[PDB]
Amino acid sequence: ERLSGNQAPSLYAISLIVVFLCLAALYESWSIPFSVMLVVPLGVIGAL
Amino acid sequence: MPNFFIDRPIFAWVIAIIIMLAGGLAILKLPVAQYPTIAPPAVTISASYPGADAKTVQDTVTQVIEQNMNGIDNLMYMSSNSDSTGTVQITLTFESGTDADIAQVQVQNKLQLAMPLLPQEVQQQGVSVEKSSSSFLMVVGVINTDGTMTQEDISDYVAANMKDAISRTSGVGDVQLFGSQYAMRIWMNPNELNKFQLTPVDVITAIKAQNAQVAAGQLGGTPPVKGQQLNASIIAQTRLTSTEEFGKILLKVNQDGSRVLLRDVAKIELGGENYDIIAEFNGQPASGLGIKLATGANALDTAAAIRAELAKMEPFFPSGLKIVYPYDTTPFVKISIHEVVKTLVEAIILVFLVMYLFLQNFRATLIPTIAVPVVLLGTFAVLAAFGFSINTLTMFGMVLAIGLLVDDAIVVVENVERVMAEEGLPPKEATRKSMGQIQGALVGIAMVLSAVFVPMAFFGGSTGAIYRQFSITIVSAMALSVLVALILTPALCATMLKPIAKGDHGEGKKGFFGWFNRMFEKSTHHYTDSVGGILRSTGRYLVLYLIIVVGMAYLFVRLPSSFLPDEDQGVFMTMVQLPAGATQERTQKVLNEVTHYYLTKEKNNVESVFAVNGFGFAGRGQNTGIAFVSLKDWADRPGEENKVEAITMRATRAFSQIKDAMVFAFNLPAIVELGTATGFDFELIDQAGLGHEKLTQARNQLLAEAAKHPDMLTSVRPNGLEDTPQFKIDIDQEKAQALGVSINDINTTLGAAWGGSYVNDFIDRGRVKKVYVMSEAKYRMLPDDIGDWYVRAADGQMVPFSAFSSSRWEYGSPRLERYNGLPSMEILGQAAPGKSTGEAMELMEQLASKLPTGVGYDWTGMSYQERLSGNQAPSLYAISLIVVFLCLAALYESWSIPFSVMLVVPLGVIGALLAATFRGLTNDVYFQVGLLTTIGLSAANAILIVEFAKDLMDKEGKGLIEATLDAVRMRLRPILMTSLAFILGVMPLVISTGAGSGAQNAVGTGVMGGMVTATVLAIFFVPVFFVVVRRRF
Amino acid sequence: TDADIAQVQVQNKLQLAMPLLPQEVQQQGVSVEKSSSSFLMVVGVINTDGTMTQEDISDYVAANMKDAISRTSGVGDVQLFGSQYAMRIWMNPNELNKFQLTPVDVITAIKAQNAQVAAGQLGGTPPVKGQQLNASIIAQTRLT
Amino acid sequence: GIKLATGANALDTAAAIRAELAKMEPFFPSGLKIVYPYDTTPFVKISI
Amino acid sequence: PGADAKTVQDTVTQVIEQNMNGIDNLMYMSSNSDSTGTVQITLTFESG
Amino acid sequence: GSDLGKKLLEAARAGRDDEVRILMANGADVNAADVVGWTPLHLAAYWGHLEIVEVLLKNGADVNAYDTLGSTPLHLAAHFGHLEIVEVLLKNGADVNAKDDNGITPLHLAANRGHLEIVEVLLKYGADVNAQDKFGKTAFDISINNGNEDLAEILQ
Ligand SMILES: CCCCCCCCCCCCO[C@@H]1O[C@H](CO)[C@@H](O[C@H]2O[C@H](CO)[C@@H](O)[C@H](O)[C@H]2O)[C@H](O)[C@H]1O
Ligand SMILES: CN(C)c1ccc(O)c2c1C[C@H]1C[C@H]3[C@H](N(C)C)C(O)=C(C(N)=O)C(=O)[C@@]3(O)C(O)=C1C2=O
Repeated sequence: ERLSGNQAPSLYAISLIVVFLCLAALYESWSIPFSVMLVVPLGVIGAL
Repeated sequence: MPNFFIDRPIFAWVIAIIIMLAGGLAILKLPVAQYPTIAPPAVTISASYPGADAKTVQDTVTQVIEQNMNGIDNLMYMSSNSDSTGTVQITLTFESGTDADIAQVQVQNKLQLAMPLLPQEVQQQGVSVEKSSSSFLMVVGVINTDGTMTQEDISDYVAANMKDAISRTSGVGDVQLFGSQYAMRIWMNPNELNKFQLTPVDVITAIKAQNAQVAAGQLGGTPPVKGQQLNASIIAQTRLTSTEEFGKILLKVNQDGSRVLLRDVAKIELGGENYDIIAEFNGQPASGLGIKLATGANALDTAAAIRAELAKMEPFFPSGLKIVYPYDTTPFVKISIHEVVKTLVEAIILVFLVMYLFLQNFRATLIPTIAVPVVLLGTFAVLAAFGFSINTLTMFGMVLAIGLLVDDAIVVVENVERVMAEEGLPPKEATRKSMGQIQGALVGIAMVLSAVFVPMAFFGGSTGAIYRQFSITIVSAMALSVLVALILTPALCATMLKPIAKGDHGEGKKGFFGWFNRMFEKSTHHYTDSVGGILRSTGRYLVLYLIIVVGMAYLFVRLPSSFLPDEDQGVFMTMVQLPAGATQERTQKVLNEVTHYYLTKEKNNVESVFAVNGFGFAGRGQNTGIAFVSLKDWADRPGEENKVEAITMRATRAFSQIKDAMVFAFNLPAIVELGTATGFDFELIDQAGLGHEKLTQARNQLLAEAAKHPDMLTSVRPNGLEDTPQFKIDIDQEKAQALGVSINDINTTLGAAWGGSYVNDFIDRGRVKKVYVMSEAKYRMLPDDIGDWYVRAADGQMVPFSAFSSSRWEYGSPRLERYNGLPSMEILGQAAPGKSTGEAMELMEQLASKLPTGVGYDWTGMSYQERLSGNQAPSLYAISLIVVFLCLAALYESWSIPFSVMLVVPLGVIGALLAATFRGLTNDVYFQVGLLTTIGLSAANAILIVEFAKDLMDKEGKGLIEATLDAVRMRLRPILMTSLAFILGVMPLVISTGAGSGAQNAVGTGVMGGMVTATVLAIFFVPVFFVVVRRRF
Repeated sequence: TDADIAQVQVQNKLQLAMPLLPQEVQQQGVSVEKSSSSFLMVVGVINTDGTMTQEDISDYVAANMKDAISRTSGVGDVQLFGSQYAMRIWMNPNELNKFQLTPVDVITAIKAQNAQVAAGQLGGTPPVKGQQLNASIIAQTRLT
Repeated sequence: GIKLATGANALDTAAAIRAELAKMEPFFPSGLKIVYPYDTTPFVKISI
Repeated sequence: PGADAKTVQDTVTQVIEQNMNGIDNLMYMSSNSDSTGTVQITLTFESG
Repeated sequence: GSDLGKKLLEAARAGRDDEVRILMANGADVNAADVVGWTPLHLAAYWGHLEIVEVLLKNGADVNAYDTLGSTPLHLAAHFGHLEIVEVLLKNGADVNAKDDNGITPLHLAANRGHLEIVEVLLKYGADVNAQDKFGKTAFDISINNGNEDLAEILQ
């Protein structure tokens, strides 16, 4: 349980970074990617 | 792919960022050690037989174990020593790549099943089965400075209050105590014993009865009678805990009712389990811990964690106790990491300067500065994924690869700049055109470097394990290098480079860069004029080439070979060997001299002398010892005179005087396995019923013959011990039976008194420890003492040992050796100067063929790993050669044009040899890997010349000479740029002194010699190769 | 199944039984092997000068050849077609009775008089000061 | 009589056995000779 | 057999435990020593 | 002890004849003894180096030197079956009946190892057939205990 909790922030951070990079690469842009990532709190707040 | 990413710089960045994150992560988690595992897995079996002579050990323990070492997988060979300290070690060595854990459990399990055949007292001591390792992370010394503790006191303190905490520390894999925990020592007095008609047998019996754990049971245990209210354990007799209690042990009640206690017939004290080693640290009593690094652990973190644990023990130390660090590899390893990081960084800085000097704009300058770190990071990620560590070999692997990495960066950027200046194309279009020109050659180069280095991963044994470290590191770097060159650098060129006006070669600029450009433009014309003249006269250059090839062979054959350079590691060793039979006190005198020398004559260099009396490498005993010297930090030892090699030389000369003793100092080998030297390792074997004496005669015969060939063999010597006087005592069975004296009483009385006997265990402050009985010293020193020991006959009369025994002097072996289960004698030697170990081995076999009937031989160790994995090198570089040719043929779509590239090989090798020869270095591992990278880079330079030339002929219809001159004109600048940056970058290594400079010199010298001649020669010879090869076909 | 691990697992349980076995069984050596049940090959040994009996050849093979073959990687089990030599004491009940002895006395005497004794050293550590002699004491050794 | 260890290669093991016997032959007592009454190995090599 | 908890801990449990160092991937170790003289030492390893 | 004495003990032990020759020319102490009382002659006797035995005797070696347990070079040569060395020693005045500390004689030792020729030589030179060691044993007692019939017959 302690381990699970301790690594979770790392998990989220690297996951978001990877998602962002994949978008940048796919859409040859930094802006399109930043535009969609801003959506993430919109979903996270509902989950919470 | 370059086209793809020129239009997709963000995708290219994303790939680059992913690579950097992976490498950054790898850098954080990569294990660090001085060296990776190199030696084949070995398992050692160790047993102790208190008071046993070598033949007893061998014939009641060693042979029995050896006969059960069957049905174990991947065994190469097995060897053993049995000696008169009562010790046996059997070493089993497994094929490289064997799982060491499996090897060790298979061995332990065959042993477990032989235990019931071993003597009781050997089963009592236990028989240890362990993985072998000769390398320590560090040695922690523990001393007492106020004269209040003996080495025994200290060893027990360490054992009770330090060892376990160190073993539990993060990263340590194993800890050896330099001494033992206390034992309860009962030192018997034969006069007292006889006074009360007692013997050691009565003492052993009484101890076993009055120092014991006795099982009782329970009150109200199940099944109970119903209605029982109480259930409680019964505690009965439990072990003794103190010397006082051992003293009060009851041996006898006299008729007058008075009592004989153990303290009436013996001195009782906490002492050591053994007294063969006397350890001193600058003359003070010492113990210590020998610490090894756990698998996959980080050396620097572990050393740090160890020091932190020690620090938190310090408050509880008794007075005078002090921690000391006579050996720690970590500071040396720190230096290597700082030096390699320094080398890579200033290489990048040099590339920066060279790029600006020639290209004269910061944007071009930035591209290599980004590409190269991306390549390095990715390489770390790949190494990590491969399971490699950051070590001396892998670190220098990346240094040896710097030229190759920089070249890909410079070549891509320089070609875009040329195309812009020569055609006026805008950056994007220029970059596309430029990659169109070098694309295939960049891949071809990656393939050729692969074909050069990969086969080197396939050498067998230990030297193979070393080569593999360089091979995989360099090939990985090359792989990343060409990926970044096809993906990131084109994207960066197309998006970061400013346009250049057609015809603008900067000659209109002012000041230095203005003067540099016109100077270099003129130099290029001069250069191409010479090439034009050279190509009018190629005949003489074929002659010159053959002269180089001949000279390369000449220099190659005379360069002495070695493995790895010695280093000033801040420590070295002094061997102290007294004549056979010399006592411990005599050996101590000589160690006292040795220590007094170092702390006097080398006052400004030496921190400490750790003197170990009683310890040797090829045989222990009272007559041998070692002095382990630790130096002050390199910073306080300025100059070659205060470095290890010089200190050692002075020491050995100084000690050559010492009276009746061989005393000499030596530096430590880089590894220690690998045997360095020229070195061969030969085993003479008894194949029939011959016996120790006939084997010795045959050995002497072999040694005398070897000595008659100083031309071929030098220092052919036994590795073991010579026979010595021993005291043979015969028990007369008849007289013993007539007197009613049992043989068992006789033999335990003798063995217990004169040899010591492990009785049972006691509990000393919560820790279980051994109880030993043995005679007090003054009653077991000389033959006349034998008669002072009495045995009780059945009728109660005390019978002196002299009544039923007789004695004589004879000779016997203090150390018996076996090899693959047969009696053996190891012989060491080396090839004489100029001779190959192969030649020396052939002679040894020849001489061996003329020895008496029944005498055989074998090769072991470093020599075993020559008789196989040395008959393997030529076929590997044949494969390399063929694969390189096949790649070039595919690159050039020609069976012949490849030769014009391959011909470059000697041009760099000659310079490497000249430089190594001149500086007095050797043909070692770093030299050899350097040859390969120097060859690789010159091949890459040639590949692009030939490529440009061939395409001019194919696509622009140009003539052979016309195409060659144009090709060589375009390639001059990138070739000089790479060589300049690299040669400058590897220069600090060449001049380096101090820690790690042995390795640094080996890397630098050859690379710098080779790159100079490769560059200077190929810019003239490659045009020649291409022209003569093209003409001929 | 990994035969290495199977063998390790079998032996781990065997060592729990080992101490419960008769002493004479433990001393013969109990063995754990991982091999095929059928013979790979048979290596025969003969004497073409007829100068060695069946018994002699068998001892030669057991004593000079079998151990190294048994250690060879891939050799799962080796059966000797014959027997190594032993010191054979062939008792005579009539003579034993004549001297009022039994096989128990014979066994005891053999253990007492065919013994290999650990006897320590002259000048052994820890020694008195000024000791000049150091030498192994050699007592009884195995008969031959 | 030699049995093959579980999973071990029959031809390699036979080769190692012959190599080892070769090391012993030169020290045989006079008249001692190795004979090869039964080998399952040759057929494997030959049939292949 | 017959040993109390402390005796078996000093003569057995601690003896085994101080030899349980430098084993790969060990996460933690727990033991108990009891009045029937029985010892159990459990070593738990990293998840892979 | 001396420097050259040590070298001589070693050379005699090793049977390096030529070194012994040189050492003899330089006055290396033929009477040097190691810590158990063995002289170069003891050593050469023990290890069967005949030519060195003869050289050593030409150079004034004490033919009847005894070690710290009373054993002479003849004890050694007789014990280890060196027939020619036994003969040379006897020719040069070796005490054919020397008793070590155990009361053991050269004859006892040669009998025990069943050296028949050596036993005959020792008898020829007056070896006392009836000499008893500390346990009352004779060469004859030893031969019948060993079950050596040829030997027993020689000793009558
Ligand atoms: C970056 C490293 C720079 C290092 C520069 C140091 C100097 C190196 C000199 C390289 C050798 C070039 O030497 C070159 O030789 C050829 C002959 O072979 C000369 O050529 C001349 O002689 C030949 C032969 O008689 C004639 O056929 C030719 O027509 C004539 O011009 C060139 O004029 C000269 O330039
Ligand atoms: C060889 N070595 C590094 C050292 C250095 C300094 C030392 O002070 C010592 C050693 C070896 C160790 C080995 C240990 C051993 N053991 C770990 C308890 C051991 O089995 C013996 C033995 N003779 O049986 C020792 O000599 C020994 O007790 C000993 O006294 C040592 C010792 O004192």
